[PDB]
Amino acid sequence: GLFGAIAGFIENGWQGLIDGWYGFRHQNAEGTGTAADLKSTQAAIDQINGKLNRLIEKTNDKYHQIEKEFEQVEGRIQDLEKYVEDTKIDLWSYNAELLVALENQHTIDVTDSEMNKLFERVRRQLRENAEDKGNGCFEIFHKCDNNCIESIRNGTYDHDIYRDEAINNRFQ
Amino acid sequence: GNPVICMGHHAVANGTMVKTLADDQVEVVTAQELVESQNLPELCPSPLRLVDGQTCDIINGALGSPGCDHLNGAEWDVFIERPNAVDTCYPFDVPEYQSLRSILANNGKFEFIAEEFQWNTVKQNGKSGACKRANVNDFFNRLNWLVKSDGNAYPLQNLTKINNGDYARLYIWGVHHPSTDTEQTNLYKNNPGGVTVSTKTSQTSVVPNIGSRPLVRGLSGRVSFYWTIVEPGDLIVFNTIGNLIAPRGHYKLNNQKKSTILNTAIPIGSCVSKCHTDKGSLSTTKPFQNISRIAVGDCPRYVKQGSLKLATGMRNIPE
Ligand SMILES: *[C@@H]1O[C@H](CO)[C@@H](O)[C@H](O)[C@H]1NC(C)=O
Ligand SMILES: *[C@@H]1O[C@H](CO)[C@@H](O)[C@H](O)[C@H]1NC(C)=O
Repeated sequence: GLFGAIAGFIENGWQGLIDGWYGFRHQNAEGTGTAADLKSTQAAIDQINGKLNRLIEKTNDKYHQIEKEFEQVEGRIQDLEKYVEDTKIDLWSYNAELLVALENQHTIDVTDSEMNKLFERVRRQLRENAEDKGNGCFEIFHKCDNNCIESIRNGTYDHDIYRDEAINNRFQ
Repeated sequence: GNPVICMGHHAVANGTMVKTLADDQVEVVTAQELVESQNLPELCPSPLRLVDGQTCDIINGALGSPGCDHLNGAEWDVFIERPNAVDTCYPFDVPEYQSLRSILANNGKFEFIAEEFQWNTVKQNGKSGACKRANVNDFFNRLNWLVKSDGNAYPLQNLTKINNGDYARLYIWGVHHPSTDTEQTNLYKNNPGGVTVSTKTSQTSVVPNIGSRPLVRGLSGRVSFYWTIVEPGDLIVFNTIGNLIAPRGHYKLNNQKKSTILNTAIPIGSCVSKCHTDKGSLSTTKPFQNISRIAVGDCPRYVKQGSLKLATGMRNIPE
């Protein structure tokens, strides 16, 4: 996709992540953990269901039309009836082909996008306390126990708490 | 400085392939088929009013052929016309056949209104051994075979019906074609015959045509059926010097005609669906269908493709 996160600098997805589309995987002194991120997951799901709803109902409520099957050829009038219908079918098939290609292109960019927005959000929370390792991971330059990790995940992490420790670990 | 936090996304073991503008096989975590390619093996009698012609096609139902009695009074959204319907009456044709069939189908009902036509001296209710109704010689119960008087007299017919109602009327009449000059005279005496039906704004003149024709259920003769529409304020004149298959009355026409006809052998079942194809009803929320261009009701749009998958998830990159 356009942002180069999914199938990009994030090498692969996590089969273990079963209660969300996006999430956090960490390692600290006391262990490891994987948790879903609700906000980014919901943002992607909302946009895709939005597409589904606009799609799964326009309306084509048709009754009396024209004859479309013929036993024997009749000439001029039958040629036109056949040609009208054949023309209609090709145009609608074309619409259907293009719609799905456009929708799918966009859906892939949307989800790549939401992955990148989450990465950028966490990046901004961390400020000067962490460095991008290049694969969707931050190296955190201070001790960060399970409550610290959770504070990052729920958006209450306060970088000023750890900044002196982090700066000292980064640059010396 | 050494703890690590990684941001990522889900994956599954095996996803679904979809198309984009650039790639025709991209694997995504979930996808949704947009082309309905399965139909029910029956037609749903609900929510649309379906009327089964059974052994009668809609033209024979309008004419009142034997066995077509169940169609009297019948009202429909969609008339289901069976491919194995069969003529059970006097061999006929309609010169503008599809146009009459279209009008009947679209009108959506068989509401017949009886009128008495005071035919001077000619005999009425002429019947035929080709139109048996329980072995009794009979005829189209919406038509009246007029022949000679027994005193060998078929004089000029001249009766008018005025439409002063609040609905347009459909009159279906016919012209009989004998196979030799003899029959012409043993039926209508005069030779040639002829019928001329007119309105204030229209008119139609028919010459009967006499000659050898193939045998259709034991006969060489034919009837040619015609129709006239009489608006409110208009009226209709029947003139005959022979060969008129006169009408018994007129069909009621709805001002707004919203119905149609579906020709298929598919049985009528118990399901609920507002979309019917000649292959059966569709029960679906998909926007497209590849089952048949012949489709009636509230339907997905017909397309050529057998499958079109919409991505409903991100790219699938497992491990
Ligand atoms: C009957 O025909 C005569 C001429 O043959 C015409 O003058 C008359 O108006 C017609 N009347 C009706 C009721 O058709
Ligand atoms: C409709 O598509 C299916 C595959 O989804 C295919 O098997 C079937 O033959 C198609 N029907 C027609 C009439 O092309």
